[PDB]
Amino acid sequence: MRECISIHVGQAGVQIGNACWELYCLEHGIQPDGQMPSDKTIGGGDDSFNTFFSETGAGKHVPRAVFVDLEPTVIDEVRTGTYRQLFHPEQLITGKEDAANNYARGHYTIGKEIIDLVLDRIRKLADQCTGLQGFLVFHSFGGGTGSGFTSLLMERLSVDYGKKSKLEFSIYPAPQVSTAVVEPYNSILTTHTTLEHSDCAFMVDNEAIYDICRRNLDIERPTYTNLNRLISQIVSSITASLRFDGALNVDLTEFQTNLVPYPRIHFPLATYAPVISAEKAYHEQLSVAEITNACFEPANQMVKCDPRHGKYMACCLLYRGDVVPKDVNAAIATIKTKRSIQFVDWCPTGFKVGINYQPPTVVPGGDLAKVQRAVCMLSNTTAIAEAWARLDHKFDLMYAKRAFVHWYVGEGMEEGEFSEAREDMAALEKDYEEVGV
Amino acid sequence: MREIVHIQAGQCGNQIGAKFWEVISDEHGIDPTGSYHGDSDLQLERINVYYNEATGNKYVPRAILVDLEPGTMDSVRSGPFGQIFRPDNFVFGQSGAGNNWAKGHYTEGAELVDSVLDVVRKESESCDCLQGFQLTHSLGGGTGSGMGTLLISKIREEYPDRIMNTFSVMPSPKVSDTVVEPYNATLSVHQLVENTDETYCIDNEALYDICFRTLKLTTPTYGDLNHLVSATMSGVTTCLRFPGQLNADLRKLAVNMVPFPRLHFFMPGFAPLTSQYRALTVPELTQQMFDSKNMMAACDPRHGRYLTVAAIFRGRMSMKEVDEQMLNVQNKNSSYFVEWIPNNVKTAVCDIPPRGLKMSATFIGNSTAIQELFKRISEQFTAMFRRKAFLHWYTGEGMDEMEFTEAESNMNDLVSEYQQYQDAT
Amino acid sequence: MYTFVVRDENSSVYAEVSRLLLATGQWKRLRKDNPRFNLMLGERNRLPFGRLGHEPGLVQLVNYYRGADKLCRKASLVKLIKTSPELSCTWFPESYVIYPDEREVFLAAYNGNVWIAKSGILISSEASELLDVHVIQKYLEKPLLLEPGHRKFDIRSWVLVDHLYNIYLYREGVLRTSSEPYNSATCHLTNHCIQKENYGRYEEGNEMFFEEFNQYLMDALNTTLENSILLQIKHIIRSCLMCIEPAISTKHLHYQSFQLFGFDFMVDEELKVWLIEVNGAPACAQKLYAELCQGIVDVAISSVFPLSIFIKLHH
Amino acid sequence: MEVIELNKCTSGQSFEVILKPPSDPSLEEIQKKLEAAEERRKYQEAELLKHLAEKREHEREV
Ligand SMILES: Nc1nc2c(ncn2[C@@H]2O[C@H](COP(=O)(O)OP(=O)(O)OP(=O)(O)O)[C@@H](O)[C@H]2O)c(=O)[nH]1
Ligand SMILES: Nc1ncnc2c1ncn2[C@@H]1O[C@H](COP(=O)(O)OP(=O)(O)CP(=O)(O)O)[C@@H](O)[C@H]1O
Ligand SMILES: Nc1nc2c(ncn2[C@@H]2O[C@H](COP(=O)(O)OP(=O)(O)O)[C@@H](O)[C@H]2O)c(=O)[nH]1
Ligand SMILES: [Ca+2]
Ligand SMILES: [Ca+2]
Ligand SMILES: [Ca+2]
Ligand SMILES: [Mg+2]
Ligand SMILES: [Mg+2]
Ligand SMILES: [Mg+2]
Repeated sequence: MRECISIHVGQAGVQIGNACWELYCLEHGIQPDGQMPSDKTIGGGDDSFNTFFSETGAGKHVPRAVFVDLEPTVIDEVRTGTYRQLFHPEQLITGKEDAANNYARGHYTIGKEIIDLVLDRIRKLADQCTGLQGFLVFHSFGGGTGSGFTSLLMERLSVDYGKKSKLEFSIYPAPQVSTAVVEPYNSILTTHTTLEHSDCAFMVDNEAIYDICRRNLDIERPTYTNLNRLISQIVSSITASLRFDGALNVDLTEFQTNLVPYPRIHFPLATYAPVISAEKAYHEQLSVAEITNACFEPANQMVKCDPRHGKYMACCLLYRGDVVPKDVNAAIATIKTKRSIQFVDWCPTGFKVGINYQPPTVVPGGDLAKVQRAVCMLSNTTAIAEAWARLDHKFDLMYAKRAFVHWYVGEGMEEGEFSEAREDMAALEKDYEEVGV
Repeated sequence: MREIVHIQAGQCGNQIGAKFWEVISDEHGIDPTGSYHGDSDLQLERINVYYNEATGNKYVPRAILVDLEPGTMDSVRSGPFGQIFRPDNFVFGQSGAGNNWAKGHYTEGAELVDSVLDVVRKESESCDCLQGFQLTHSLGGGTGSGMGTLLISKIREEYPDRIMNTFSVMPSPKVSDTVVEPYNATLSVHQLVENTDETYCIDNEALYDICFRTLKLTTPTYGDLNHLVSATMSGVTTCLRFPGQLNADLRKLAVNMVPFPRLHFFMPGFAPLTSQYRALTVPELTQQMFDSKNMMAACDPRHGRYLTVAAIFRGRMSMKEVDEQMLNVQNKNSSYFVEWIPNNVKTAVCDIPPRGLKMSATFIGNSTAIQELFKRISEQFTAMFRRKAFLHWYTGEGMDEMEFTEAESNMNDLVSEYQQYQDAT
Repeated sequence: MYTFVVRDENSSVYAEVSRLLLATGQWKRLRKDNPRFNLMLGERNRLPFGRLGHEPGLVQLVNYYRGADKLCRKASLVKLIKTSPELSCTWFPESYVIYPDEREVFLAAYNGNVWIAKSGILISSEASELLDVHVIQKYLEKPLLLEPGHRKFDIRSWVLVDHLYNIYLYREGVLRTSSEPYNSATCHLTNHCIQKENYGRYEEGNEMFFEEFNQYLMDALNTTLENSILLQIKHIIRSCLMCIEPAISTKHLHYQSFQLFGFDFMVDEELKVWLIEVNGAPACAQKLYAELCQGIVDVAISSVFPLSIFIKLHH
Repeated sequence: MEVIELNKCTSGQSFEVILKPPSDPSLEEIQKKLEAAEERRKYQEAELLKHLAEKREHEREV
């Protein structure tokens, strides 16, 4: 067994981290006090769930998690939350004043004063690991801490854990829930500085999750609680192979091997189905073919884009529930003849499939209905570059006038880092177009 | 970022600052004696932003009252909420400033400024995480204008990493005390351009027009004008005083509203305008909130473009309908929002409405049309300065004509800077 | 009040559409770079489809189908017909893609033997002169020749596909005729540019419309335009668009697309219709601009943003 | 259409379906960047205090 350490940075990362670990506890049968009766090896063990949980002498199962936020309000709710006993104080790190939606303030000014503390608290967990795989970093693009402090942390992790893998779960900025005008700036800056240090990054556009909640859950004005419960379902589908017995994506390295043929293009598109409202009295349970076909509808993707006008480099189907290989192949055969699925000439046109018989777990009192079978498709398509174009275009509009730039220079940053980061994004868009056309 | 230190200087600053504390003390369930008698924990969740907690669980405003004569401050101490203020935070002189920027900034105010900074320091030392300072003052007088900007400069020297915010009342011949007001205002604007992060331009011309044209007040008094100011001050600070995600602290507000450091002068707006029993609909709030007749600065928004906008809806309403109506204004009037700042309109919602109203909306706009205000002051300034009229009041306090020429040039530069981004594409 | 932007100043068709939209008092034109638009009359090259449908509170529509170039490019059309099982093909001339591929396959068919190469055109009987990206297509050596004149022609049909992928064929077509008699060994290329440079003898501007051409087929051949030609045209239009429908449809997309196409057909002496090419940004006939551009607003624009001359090709 | 590498267990199973074959900076360098930006802050703050100090001198001369 090899351990994984989760790192939650900023408000978005922390609150999403809370939803995930809550979902992890329900799936593994861990109670809010960290006690799991199902575990018979009291005080230790090398089971599959031990990748995300350590065990104490009293039988408490403690997440291998570190929460970080440059201000205390959000993490304080974890200190007094339902799962307060789950964590111990050393895992929760808070400052007093935040980055004010300013990348330079989270990376240079305030980040320099707390980076050593966080690395030290991460070193505490790494010492409890017989064989650490790497890290799962949760953060936003638009926040000053999520963008600024994450880039600095990812730089230092490559120094202290050069052989370990690092996966991201990134929240892409959407004006419908946005809190700052300069989020395009922070997104480009943190992507440029974190690119070479990230092995595989799963982007989640708040726009897509917002509309999925409105369309498929009948929520007029979705809240962060609505968005995060749905995001945690996708994150759980992606990490279930690390927490349960299986043979597909059993360690963080397989994610890079199965989904990332070229390092810079490490942004797989995630698509999830079915999303059913719990308020709905009854719902006709969808078949294997129906949910697999839904993986090719843009309305179910984590980023709104058109994979038909790009090319695939890899595809992974992750089923949970009553699914057998026979139904999957019959669904893939039907879909090949209808959908427009183009692979790059230097990749096999195929799918890696993983099935876990335990159906998806829904938080009681949530908005998602229980389903007998669900799927999450991870496909590395060049169409996701549409999100980089949207982001870079907004960056170009503001930076041409140097709007808000003085806020970053005032924190010690140089204007040159803006154009340096934008030029790296211009190359990234070019890499996608070479592969996709 | 939790504590804000309030400062009110001069006649206008203290009469307006006093009404501000009366309004928000009612919204936070604090009585004139500082005791809490509210019915919602949302009132006390962010009470430490503007109040200190005393011994017997009393709440003392974190406010400092400044003036060069005791006249107005004695009226505050005798006012309804006068007992709530910390007695030691009353710092006042005797000689007065005679509506003279020089007296407040260089002579009379210099004698008193160190005493004020001692009270500021005493209040800042007990702050867990000081956001910065907010100042209420006029620009047309002497104390609030001259000593006010002196305080801002000396506070920035001692707290250069804190946010400086002001509510600045702009003079107008319609509500004018002396003819030297354009002098005092031009000199102060230059100071504000350099040493503040956020300035709400409250124009006495607009307040009078609103009282006369809209509220049908034949003879508006300063009390009638201050009802509009108190209501606007409550709205623009709602996001600071109640739990929320958008513009919840002074620095994040500055990052969202100030694309260029010198262009930090905001046009406030409020709806509905009061001096009624029918509650307004969300479409009505949005239309009036953006109407020129609701702007507290006498500028036509259609003559300029919006760099950034902050909107605050208060009360119990459909947050979906709020999102819809806000998108409607932007999509129907896209030309008046600069296209080179995407998504420059941010909206917040608070469930607690102000007193007397079930629904309210507050507008905070950074429009290039604010240049019309500075143009107006500059024309009044130059009309007298081309003949050196009334300058002896200032040269007698040690000032040189060169300092006036510099202030005139600096404000004309500010006007040109606003015009740059009004035609920028 | 709806909003739209214009990003193709050279579009004679949509210059009239934007003129008609403003004339209704319910459409406001924004700056070309204003993102808060309902309709986009986009450019021909590098249209930013990825930035569409991301404006909350704005139903956005664009006058181009992303991916339609597969049908409106010479080499792409050949590749599409040969590789698509639903097209396999009796109505498309035998063609081959040649780079300066299927060259050895083109010579196998070479062993009537007159061809044509295009992408500057070259018609030759010997293949060596042709080879000395392009597509080599079989030249129709026996075209239907109009009389009096003994001359060549081609038919242009305008097709409108709306956001629901309804296929609308404009009633009025046009025959871009040659004014010179066809010689087997200017009379071969019926382009309006090549003919305008004996022009305008039989019909005005070498443009014969359907009323005159239908009367000719009745008097000269004892048949109608509908039966002899139009049935094959509607079949070809439907087959081409229904083939690419799964790849370009915006049915479940965050933005909607429509597009006006220009199909160019050739008729042989046996009254058989052949497809020549499909144009993605076509122009209209002068006397037909008014009726067609109004039909675009009613069927493609006003259907999405509310305020017959078409034949609906049902699926 | 081939199905390969079928692994089964009690929790589930996995496999691969093919439809067609194919045709860092050091800690020192980081600390330099962080401290180089910190010095640009101190410089800008010192230029401000220098500017404010010149204003204090003007207040005396008046
Ligand atoms: N999905 C989701 N997005 C969030 C959540 N919280 C914040 N965001 C998004 O993240 C962006 C803002 O960044 P934050 O994470 O809130 O800021 P931060 O990391 O705390 O950094 P600071 O600027 O120092 O406060 C916006 O685009 C928000 O919409 C959340 O709980 N769930
Ligand atoms: N296989 C073929 N057989 C007979 N004639 C042909 C032919 N291919 C082309 N032609 C003739 O050459 C002319 C030009 O062909 P083509 O349409 O490919 O060029 P083009 O695209 O520049 C004109 P447009 O864009 O208006 O259709 C046609 O009108 C036709 O008369
Ligand atoms: N709105 C408002 N404006 C005032 C009030 N008192 C004075 N002013 C304005 O402020 C200017 C005079 O400044 P004032 O505050 O009286 O001088 P100071 O005491 O030396 O600061 C004039 O332009 C007045 O119109 C008031 O109570 N309300
Ligand atoms: Ca165990
Ligand atoms: Ca004295
Ligand atoms: Ca002292
Ligand atoms: Mg935060
Ligand atoms: Mg006075
Ligand atoms: Mg053509």
